[PDB]
Amino acid sequence: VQEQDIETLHGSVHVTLCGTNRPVILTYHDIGMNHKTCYNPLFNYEDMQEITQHFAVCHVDAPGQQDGAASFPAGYMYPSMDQLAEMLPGVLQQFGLKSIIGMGTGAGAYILTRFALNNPEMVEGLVLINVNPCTQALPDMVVSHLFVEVVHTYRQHIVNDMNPGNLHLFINAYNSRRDLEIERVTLQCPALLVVGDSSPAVDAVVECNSKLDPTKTTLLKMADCGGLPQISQPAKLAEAFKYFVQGMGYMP
Amino acid sequence: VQEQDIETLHGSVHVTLCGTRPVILTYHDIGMNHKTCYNPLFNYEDMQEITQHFAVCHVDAPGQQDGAASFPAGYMYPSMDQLAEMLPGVLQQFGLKSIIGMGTGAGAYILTRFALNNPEMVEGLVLINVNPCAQALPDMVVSHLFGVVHTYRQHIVNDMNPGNLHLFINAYNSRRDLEIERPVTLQCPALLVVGDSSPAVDAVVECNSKLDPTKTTLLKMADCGGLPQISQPAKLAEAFKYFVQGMGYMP
Ligand SMILES: [Cl-]
Repeated sequence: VQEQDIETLHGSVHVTLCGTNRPVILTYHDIGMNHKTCYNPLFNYEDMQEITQHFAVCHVDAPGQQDGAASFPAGYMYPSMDQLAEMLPGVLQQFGLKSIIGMGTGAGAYILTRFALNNPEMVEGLVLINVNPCTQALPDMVVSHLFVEVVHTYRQHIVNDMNPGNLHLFINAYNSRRDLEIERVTLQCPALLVVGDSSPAVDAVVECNSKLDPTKTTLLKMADCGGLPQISQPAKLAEAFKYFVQGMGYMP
Repeated sequence: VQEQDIETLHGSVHVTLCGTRPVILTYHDIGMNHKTCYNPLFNYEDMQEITQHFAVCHVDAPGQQDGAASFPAGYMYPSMDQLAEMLPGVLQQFGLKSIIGMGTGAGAYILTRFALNNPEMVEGLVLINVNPCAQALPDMVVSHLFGVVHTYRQHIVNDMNPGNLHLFINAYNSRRDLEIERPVTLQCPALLVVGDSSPAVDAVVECNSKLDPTKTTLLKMADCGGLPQISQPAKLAEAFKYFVQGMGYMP
């Protein structure tokens, strides 16, 4: 495994390359998490080792969200959702990549989608989780946005290992985002839309599917999830990823 | 004057820093470069005062600068959107914070897309013959901005690369609609300039209908049938004077 900081258009982004003619899997997490909180559980599951063995994986920590990140200056003009997507091309450029298979959650899904829409030749397909195309302690907000031994473990990592000021900026940015202007101008690659039943973001994920092409977009509403697919049922999701990548011309 | 190549997100862009608080960033139209498109304005006499007080940065789109090597065959030329993602890197190279943009046809579209993505880096935009929607080389160019000219026709042939120009033009025509509606719209003052009896009067007005009028002003030049900077640069040099004043700078 190797980690690095990539100087991009709008500051640095921490990345974690970890894996083996095949696109690279680029992940972008949600607000309130980093790549360890959001994907390390998923990508260490057994039904994913095969992907990990056949594919290269690149985990992107949004600006200031990596473990033990220094606070940005006061008044920092934090990159908007659009500005966060313009940073992705530089990632590929740093490793001589040509295309990636993106996987995003909450804010990551929005960013990756905006990045596919700007540079569609660099994206083979997107896995979008809980995407939304539109006086509380921070650990309370985070838990209340995406929702047990899990809840406390996430509140516990948010506090000790992450920076409160940086997280505020990132969250304040995602909420001032604009609508993806998409019409069934739309995605030019296959999409995998994943949400759980009785989950906070079902209507939002369904609204995004209504504006996408059904020929190459598939919806998957897991029954016993109601929150984050990689938390509730990562196993069922690890196979969902298998079937999506296969259809494009790649081997799990 | 000093010129440089700026390595950006999507390859290099040639720039020409030349001047002396915001910086004036210029972007040309299809069929031109900064010499064909802005040198008339910025060497005009009624503009010297601006030239004296401001720093100017002229951007030549990839492959449009004088004597540019041909891109490889099959080159995926940056789209209009990808051409806007390149501008932040320009400011980043010279420690800039905001600029006053001036664009023409394709330049106006690019800068507008750049202001919409990074509105804190633009104090105001001068958009000329902007369109927010979608044969020998010199003839193609002339029919886009007119409906003596020979000075432009000869420069297309002798001084610039024909293949690069094709790619640039092929991109401008595959552009999409700007996500703008008068109340998601521009968050800075805009100066929309088009001539009377000009190919892009209806299009330039369509852009103003989607902009905020409190800070947007439209300008229909009376006897301008092509490029405002060619026909009546004086009328435009005074329009530019007043635009910068209203923002808090003393041209
Ligand atoms: Cl007006």
